[PDB]
Amino acid sequence: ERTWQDERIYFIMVDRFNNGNPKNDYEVDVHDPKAYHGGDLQGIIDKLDYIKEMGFTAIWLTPIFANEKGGYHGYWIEDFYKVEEHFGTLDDFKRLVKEAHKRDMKVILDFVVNHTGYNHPWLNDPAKKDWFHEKKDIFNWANQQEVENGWLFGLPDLAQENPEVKTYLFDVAKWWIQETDIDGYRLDTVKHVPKWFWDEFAKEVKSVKQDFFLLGEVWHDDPRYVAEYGKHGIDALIDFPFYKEASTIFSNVDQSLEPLYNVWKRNVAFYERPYLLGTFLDNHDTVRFTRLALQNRINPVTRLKLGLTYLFSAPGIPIMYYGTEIALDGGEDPDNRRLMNFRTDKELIDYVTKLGELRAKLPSLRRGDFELLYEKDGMALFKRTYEKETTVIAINNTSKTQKVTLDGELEQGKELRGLLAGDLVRSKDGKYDIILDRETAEIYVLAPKTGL
Ligand SMILES: [Ca+2]
Ligand SMILES: [Ca+2]
Ligand SMILES: [Ca+2]
Ligand SMILES: [Ca+2]
Repeated sequence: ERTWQDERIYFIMVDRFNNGNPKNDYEVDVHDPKAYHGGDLQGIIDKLDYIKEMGFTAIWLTPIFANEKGGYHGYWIEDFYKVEEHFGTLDDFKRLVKEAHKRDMKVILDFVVNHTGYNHPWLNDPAKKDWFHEKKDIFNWANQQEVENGWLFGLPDLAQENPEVKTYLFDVAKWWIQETDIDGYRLDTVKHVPKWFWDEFAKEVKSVKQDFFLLGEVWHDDPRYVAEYGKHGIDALIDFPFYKEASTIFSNVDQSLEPLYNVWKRNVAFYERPYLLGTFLDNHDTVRFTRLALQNRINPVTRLKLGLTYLFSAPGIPIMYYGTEIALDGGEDPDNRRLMNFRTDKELIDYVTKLGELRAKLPSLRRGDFELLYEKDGMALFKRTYEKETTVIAINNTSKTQKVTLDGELEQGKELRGLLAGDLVRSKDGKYDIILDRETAEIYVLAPKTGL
């Protein structure tokens, strides 16, 4: 039976994904990178089969709550109880969950507790002036109390210390769960809100749906700092240490994959739940991974194949940003948030589809241990075992044909059947001679010998 370790997440910025209703396009302007561009909830419903067909088992939507002007991303909330008018109606959103659930797919909403939009009405309500912390910037980022109390980017910082604010937040969190049947929240700006609040928050949402899933965003590349949050009722965290390594390493050839395995060992070290760490190559707050490839003047398609191979075969919960499967280019926000294009070449859509199939099929990729057998200068071999399954992930991130002989690391007299590109490596005298041509990848299941 299904666990969050088994999940593959397709991540969507609602506005930037699929304009499925042309009639809710209010002052949409696709030529202003800070306006609404037209994507909506109808948009997403129409693309459920496309998403599911790729092997994705869950969708994370950027926030859907009514936002003030310029809130095309959803993070400057104006009304916690209202669906953003450009996206749809509440009904449209209930139908979306229904449509995902029909497809066996889970729905995660982005959910914000830290702050309101800049022009939220409460800012004017005299009864609510103690709803907000004193307006101050964050200066010492090493002062965690300052980080929790400051107004990030000048965003009205909610005061969770006030029981009225806390209650309001729990009541909205519980409400969307009881009203729409979502499966989880991706928690924005986790690090700007105090830990004691997450414990209570955690208690409050799971009191309403027992398996309610929480994926927290703690923006930091120190797993020691990120891992603490996991101790406060948050089931999974976004793995920025993974991202920082994966992004850099897979965007150019002849770079060692070894740092990624140390991110693993450190995840085992520091987190209670090392498999429930959301892994990615990019997201809506980062430069597009394709732009890192373009910067290094190297073909982004071949970069993406290697990266996504590792993403889909390593521990954690893969989170592919909409667009990755078309080599969508994009610099810094907002330029990383381009309209999805559905009429491009399908090479990476089919490659991703194979990957998600293999991660579905091969419970060693969702649940197995994770061993580094070999790493030189980008040529890497990993091994993963689960019950009677043993899998071997080979990624040649080097500019040369590589041959690596395994000799005791696998049980002798079998063969490795390459399930990603059709390779075959037969034990010959205990040894497996793994040969990969430059910048290719393979995923092998270890299996009984065959022949003519
Ligand atoms: Ca629309
Ligand atoms: Ca609005
Ligand atoms: Ca705060
Ligand atoms: Ca080495």
